[PDB]
Order: sequence, then C-alpha cells, then structure tokens
Amino acid sequence: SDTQEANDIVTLANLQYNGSTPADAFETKVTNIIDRLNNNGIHINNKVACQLIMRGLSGEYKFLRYTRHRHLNMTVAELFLDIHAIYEEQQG
Amino acid sequence: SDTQEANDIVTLANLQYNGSTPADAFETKVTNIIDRLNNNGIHINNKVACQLIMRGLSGEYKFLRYTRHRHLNMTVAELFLDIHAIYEEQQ
Repeated sequence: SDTQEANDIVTLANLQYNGSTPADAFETKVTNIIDRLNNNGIHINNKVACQLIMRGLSGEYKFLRYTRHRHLNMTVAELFLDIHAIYEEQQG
Repeated sequence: SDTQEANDIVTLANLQYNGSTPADAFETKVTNIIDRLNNNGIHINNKVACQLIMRGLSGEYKFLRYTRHRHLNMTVAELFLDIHAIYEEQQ
C-alpha cells in the first residue's frame, strides 16, 4: 500500500491494551507493525518499541510501565511474555 | 532524554494544525522531530513525513490532503511553503 508506513506508525503510537483482546492477537498485531516498518527502512528498536507498547497499557497492566525503570535492555518478546502471563491469570 | 524517540513519534503521529500556532513554530517543530528521528536511526523520508503532516491537518488546510494525490515526491519544505502561504493570507 502507498500509505502503509504512516498507518503503521499511527497505530503504534496509539496502542491501547486493557485485557479484552487476547494476548495472541495483540502480540502479532504489534510484532507485524514493527516487522512491516523495518522492511520499509523504519527500524523501531527494542528500547523505543517497548516504551510505545507500555504506553497506553492500562487496566491491570499499568504496572509494567512503572517497573520499566529497572528494565533497560528489555526485549519486545520479554515484554509480551509478561503481558501473556497476566492474560493467563485473567482467564480463571 | 531516555524517552526522546518515542515522544517524537507520538507527537508526529498526532499532529493537529488549524492555523492558531504560527507556521514558524509548527514548521521548526516538525522539522526538528524529523531530524532527531533520522539522527537516532528512525528514518522518516519525505513521503511518509508529508503523509503524517497532512494527517490531522484540518481547518482551511484540509484541501492540501486532497491535492496530495497529484503531488508525489512532494518534499517537507514544499509542503510547508503551502502551509505558510495559507497562513500569511489568513491574516
């Protein structure tokens, strides 16, 4: 698409996760955005990506943005492992 | 700042210009964001940058997002020359 990169950036900058969408969908959604932008030459590294993910991460997931200060060199895969583990406990 | 690039992206993705802020401030604001992101490795070329500027460009500046289809290879400097010319005539 001619307007692909712009639409991926706007989606990435306005992520809103609370626990309604399954973690499976939300992960692949963000992972695809980062991969699509990187294929077009826009590299969003782990540091900048994690910051944008934790931004808007609300509900019972708000705390991940608080502990992030101790978490530098964090990876996107690690950040989603945290979100997944919370979703598992949200189903039961 | 440790959170500079992320804050630059959110600002670039939620630009809202109507004609209240002077074009001088709005131009240097966006131009600095693009330069900072390119220096940090987040390459935002003219095509994607202009698209993001025209997004949220509302008020009497809406029509620039309509003519953008005939305007390919339009540089950021060219897009602001348009915005400037509308701002000068607005007062």
